[PDB]
Amino acid sequence: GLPTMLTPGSNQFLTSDDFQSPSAMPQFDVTPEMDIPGQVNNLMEIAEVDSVVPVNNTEGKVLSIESYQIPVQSNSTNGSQVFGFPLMPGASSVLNRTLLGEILNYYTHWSGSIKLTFMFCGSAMATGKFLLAYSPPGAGAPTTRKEAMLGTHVIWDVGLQSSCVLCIPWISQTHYRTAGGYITCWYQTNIVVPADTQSDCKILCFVSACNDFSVRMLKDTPFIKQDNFYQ
Amino acid sequence: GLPTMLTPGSNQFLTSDDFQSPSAMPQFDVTPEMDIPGQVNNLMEIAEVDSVVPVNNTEGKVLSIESYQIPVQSNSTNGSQVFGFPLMPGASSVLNRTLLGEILNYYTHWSGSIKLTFMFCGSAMATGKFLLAYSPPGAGAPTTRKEAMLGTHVIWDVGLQSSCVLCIPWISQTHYRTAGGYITCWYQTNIVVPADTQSDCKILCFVSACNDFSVRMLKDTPFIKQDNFYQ
Amino acid sequence: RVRSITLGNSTITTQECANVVVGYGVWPTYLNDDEATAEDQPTQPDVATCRFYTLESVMWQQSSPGWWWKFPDALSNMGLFGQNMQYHYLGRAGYTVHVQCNASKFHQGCLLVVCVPEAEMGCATLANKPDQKSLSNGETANMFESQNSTGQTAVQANVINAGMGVGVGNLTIFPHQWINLRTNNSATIVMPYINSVPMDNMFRHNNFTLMIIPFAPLSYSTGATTYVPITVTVAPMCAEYNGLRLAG
Amino acid sequence: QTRHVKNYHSRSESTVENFLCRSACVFYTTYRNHGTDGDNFGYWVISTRQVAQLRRKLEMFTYARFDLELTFVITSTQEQSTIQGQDSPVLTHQIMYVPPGGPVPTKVNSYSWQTSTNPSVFWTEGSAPPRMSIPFISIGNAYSMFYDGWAKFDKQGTYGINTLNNMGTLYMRHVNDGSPGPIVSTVRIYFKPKHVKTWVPRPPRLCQYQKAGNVNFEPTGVTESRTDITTMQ
Amino acid sequence: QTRHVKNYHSRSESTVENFLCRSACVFYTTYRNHGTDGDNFGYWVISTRQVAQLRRKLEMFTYARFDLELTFVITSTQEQSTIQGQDSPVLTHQIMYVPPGGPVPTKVNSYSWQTSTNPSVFWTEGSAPPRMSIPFISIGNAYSMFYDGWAKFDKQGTYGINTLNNMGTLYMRHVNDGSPGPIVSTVRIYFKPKHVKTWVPRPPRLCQYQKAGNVNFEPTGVTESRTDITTMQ
Repeated sequence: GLPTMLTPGSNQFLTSDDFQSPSAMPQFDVTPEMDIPGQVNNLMEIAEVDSVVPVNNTEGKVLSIESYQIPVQSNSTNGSQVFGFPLMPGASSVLNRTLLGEILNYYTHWSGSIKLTFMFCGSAMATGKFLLAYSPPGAGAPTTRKEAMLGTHVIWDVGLQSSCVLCIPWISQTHYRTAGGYITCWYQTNIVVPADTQSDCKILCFVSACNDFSVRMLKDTPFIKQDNFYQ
Repeated sequence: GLPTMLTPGSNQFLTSDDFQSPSAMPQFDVTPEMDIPGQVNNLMEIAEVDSVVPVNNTEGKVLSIESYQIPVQSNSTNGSQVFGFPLMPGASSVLNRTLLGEILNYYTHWSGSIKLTFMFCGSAMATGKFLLAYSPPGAGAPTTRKEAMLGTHVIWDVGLQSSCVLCIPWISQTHYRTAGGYITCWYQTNIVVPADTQSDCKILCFVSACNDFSVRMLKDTPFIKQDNFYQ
Repeated sequence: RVRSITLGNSTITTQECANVVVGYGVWPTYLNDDEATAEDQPTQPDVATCRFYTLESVMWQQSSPGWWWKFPDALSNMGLFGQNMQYHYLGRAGYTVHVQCNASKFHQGCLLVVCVPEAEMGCATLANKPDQKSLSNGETANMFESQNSTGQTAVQANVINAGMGVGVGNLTIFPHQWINLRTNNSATIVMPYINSVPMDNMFRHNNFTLMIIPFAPLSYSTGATTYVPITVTVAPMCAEYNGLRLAG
Repeated sequence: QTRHVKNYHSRSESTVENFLCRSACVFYTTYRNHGTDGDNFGYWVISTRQVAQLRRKLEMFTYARFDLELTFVITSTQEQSTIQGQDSPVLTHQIMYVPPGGPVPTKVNSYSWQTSTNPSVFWTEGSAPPRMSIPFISIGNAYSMFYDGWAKFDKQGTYGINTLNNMGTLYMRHVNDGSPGPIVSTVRIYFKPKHVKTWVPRPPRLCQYQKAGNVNFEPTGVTESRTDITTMQ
Repeated sequence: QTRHVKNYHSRSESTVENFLCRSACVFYTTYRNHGTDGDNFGYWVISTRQVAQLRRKLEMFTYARFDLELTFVITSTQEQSTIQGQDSPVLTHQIMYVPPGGPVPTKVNSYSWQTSTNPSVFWTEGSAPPRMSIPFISIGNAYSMFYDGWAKFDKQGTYGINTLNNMGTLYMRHVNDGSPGPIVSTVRIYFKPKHVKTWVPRPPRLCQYQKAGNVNFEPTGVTESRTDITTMQ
C-alpha cells in the first residue's frame, strides 16, 4: 500500500480533539429540526440581558427579596451615600451572581463595557435628585458628595425620569483565578412626597452586557460543587 | 482503508523534526501582534553592530573599564607598538566576547569581513600619527615599524581625523572546536599637545560584522555553564 | 549655526548638523484605533507635557564611573507628566533625550550615551532584589561603581557589567550615541515607547534607562576646570493616558 | 494579576458550540475478568445530569439537540493473588450501546450481549481508545433539559422525567479473561456533545444539586453577603 | 583544522527562527506508580529560564512571541522488589497542561486531574512520544524576557517577575499502576519554540546565572586576560 509514518501523537487520546467518530447507529433517520422559538447561538445573548443586581447584600438580606432593593430614606442626611459597590462583575459579590456575572465566571479572560440601569420605584408624585458617580479604576471610592460631583457623574432627577442608564467603558477581568472602578450614589436632595408614606422608597439595579465583551478561555465555574457520585 | 506501509523511521522522535503538532488549546484566540520597534529577524543584525573591543586585556584590567582603553603614552619611544592582537574574532580573547564574537561562538563555521574602527579620545588640540598595520594570515606579526610600513597599512593622522575604519577581507573560523592574521598599531610620530596634561590619551576600538558573513552550523556557546538543576 | 528649539514654555539651543539617533528607526507616534474600535478603552492625549525637562547636571570627574536614570521614574516629580503619572493609571509616552557636555578644547574623554530598554538590574546580594531607591532615584542620578557594590538590597553597580550581567562594551546594541569631547559635546536620542503592552502603569514599570558611561576617562591640561558638567534634557513625546470620562 | 489588555471583541468560543462541545469525563466503573455470579460487567445509563458542571452548562438552556460522541479509556490492572505463572494474552473488551427500548443485559453472559440491533465495539488493549458516536436519538425534535409535566398524570413521582430524553445505556465487559487471575478494568467514559442546537436560555443554577433526577434544592442566598451597602470608610 | 573555504554568504540559519526553533530538553522528573501519600506525580511550571543555554539564547532579545511545542519522552523502569509474578499490562500516562489561572492538582487523585479546561493527553507506552502545542498564551502582545518593574509596586520581591509571562504548568501521572510492584517513570520534557518573533536585541549574558527567577550576578571580567597588549616577542 501507500508508505506512511505514524508520526508522534498517533494512538493518543487528546480530549480537546476534533476528529470524526464512527457512528454507532448509522442508517437511522433522525427527526428533522423543528423551529423552536428562542434559539440561542452565543452566551453573550444571555449576558446582554438586564439582570437585577442584589446591591443590598447586608447580613440577613441575601435570603430575602429585599437584597435587590436599595433603601431610600425619606429623612436622610444631605449628601450621604445611598449605595456603592466595586465595579467588578466577576469578583464583587454584588454583581457576581447576576446573568452577566455568571456568564463571565465561565471564562478566564474578558473585557468590555457593562450597562447599569437604576430604576426608582417610589410613587409617581415623589421628587428627588440622586448623584450617580463613576470612579475610574485606581481612582478610589469618593468619600463626600463633592468629590463625586468633581468626577464623572450624572444628576439623576427622580421627578423627570424614573430610570437612569450608565455605560462603563473600562471593565475587564481582574485575576487569573479595589483597583477595578466604583459606582456610587449620593443624596443630592431628599425625596419629597405630597403625603405621609410609612414605607421608604426603593431603587432597583440592573446590570447588562454591551456588545463589546470578549471571552477567551473557558473554565469551570466556581459556584457548583460535586464532591461525590450520585449513585 | 488505503493500504500503507509504515516505513523505517516511523514512531521515532527525531528532535530535529518539523512535524505539525496537535494544538493543546484550540479554539483559543491569541492576542494579535502589536508593532514593537526593534524587530530582529537575523543574528547578523546584532553582529553588524559596532562593539567596543577590550584590547587592554593585561592582568588586573579585565575587571575594570580600562580594559577597553588602549593607553597612548605622550613620552613613548619612536616606532614602538601601541597595541596588537591576533585577528581571530572567535578564538582570541580580545575579540572573543564582543557582540560579533558572541554571535560567532554560536556557530561552528563562519567566514566574512570584519570592520575595525579605532577612535582617538584625546584633546581636540592633540596631534599625532599612528600606523595601523594589517598582516595577512600566515604572514606573522611585524616586529618593527618599518616592516609594518612595508606591508598593508594606513597612516592614521590624529590631527586630521579622530577615527579610522579598516575592513579586513580574509577572516573565516580557525577550528572545529597564529595563522589567522594580525592588526597592529605603531607610533609613527608622538602625540603633540599644547599644554601639560597629567593623564595620557586613550584609544577605543570597535569591531563589527560586514554584510558578507555566513554562519552554517549552530552549536552551544562555550561561555555559559549549568552543572546542576536550579530546583 | 545654532538651532533654538521651543516646546511649551521651555527653550533650549542645539548646534545644527548634530546627529539624532532615532530609537530603533521608529519615531514616537500616538496609538491608532483598530478599524473604529469601540469606546471600551478610551485614550486621552496631553500636549502640555511635551516640554523640555532639565535634570540637575552631573559632575563628570577624572575618576568618575557612569550614571543612569530611569525616565518613567526620573520625570515622576517634574510638575506635569508627573502629576499625569499620579492621576492616570495607564500611561504611554516617548522621549527625546538631550545630553549636553560643557568642555573646552583642552579637555579629553569619551562617553557612551545609551538608552537601554527594560534594563532590569541585579542585586549586590545574590538572594535578594534591589530596592526602589537604589534602582531609580528619580531626578537624582544613580552612579556606577569602579568595584563591586556592597549592600543587602543594593544594585550591583559595577560599571563593567552595567548592572545587567552583560559586557559594558556591548551596550552599543541599544540606541546610543558616543560623545568624544574632541569631536562631540551633544547627544540626541529619540526613544519611542517600547513595551509588550500598548499602555502600562508608570509608577510600577520603567520603560528604559539612560546610561552615561565614560569609556575614555576625563582629562584636562593644568589650570583647566577639573570637572565637566553633563546636562540631561528630556522632552516627553506623544504622551497618552487612559480616558477618565464616562463611556456613555 | 491579569493587567489591562486590549479588547479584541473575540466572540469565538462564547458560542454554544464551543461552550458545550467539550469532552468531559461523566462516568467511570470497574469490572472483573472473573465474576461471582456473572455480574462482572459495568454499565451506565446515558444521562447528562450526573456531573454537576456539564449538567449546569446544559441546564442553562431549556431545549438542546446534539450528538453523543463517547470515548472510552479502558485500563486493566492485575490484582494481587497467589496464582503464579499467569502470562495473560492481550485483553479484548466489548462495549455495547443499547438503544432506547432495546434488550437489557442482566448478567455477563446474557443473550442481550450477543444481539444484533445494539451497536457494539470490540477493542483490544494497546490500541487507540475506542470511540463511537450516537446521533440525536430522540423521537422528539429536541432534548428537553426541563419538563414541567408528568410521564403519567395520575402518578406523583413521574413529575419531570419525560420519556423522550432516554439516550440509551452503555454496557462494558471482558471478551476474554486472559489469565486465571484477578483482572479489574476501569472504563472512564468521556462525553462530548456535537452539533449542539439550544433554545430558550435559562438562568444558571444557583442552589447546589441534590439528586441527578430532580430539580429539588435547599434554598440558598442569591449571593454572598457584605458588611455595608455603602463603600464608606 | 577548518581550512580556508569559499564564503557562500549563507544567512539561512542565522535567522531568529532557525536560531531559537531548536528542540531542547528543559526538564525531567520521576514519579512512581504507587505513592506514599498520593504525591507520586511529576510537575513542571513552564519557564524558559531554567536551562542556561536556552535562557541565554532567548535573553539575547527583550520581547519574544512563540508557540510552545512540547514533546514528552516517557520511559518506565521496574524497580527491584520482592513481589513475584507481576506481569504488568501496558502502562498509560496522563499529561495535563494547566492553562494560566487554572486549577492546580495537589495530590495524584485531586479533582484538578479530572477537569475540563485543562488540556490532557493520554499516551500508552510503546507508541510514538506524545506531543502537544501551546499557542502564544499571553494576554499581552509578547513575552517579556526582561522586566524593569514590579508585579506590585509596594513589594520588594516582586521586581521583575511580571505577570504576563505565565505559560502554565504541566502535570504527569500514571493512569494505571499496571502491577502491584514499584514502577518509576521519567518524562524528559522536550521544548521547542515555534513561529518566533523577537524584538529589541540585547547583549549576550556575560556573568553566570545564579537563580532561575533572577538577573542577579557575581561581577565577572569582560573577557579573559593576556600577558601583553602588544604582540611583541
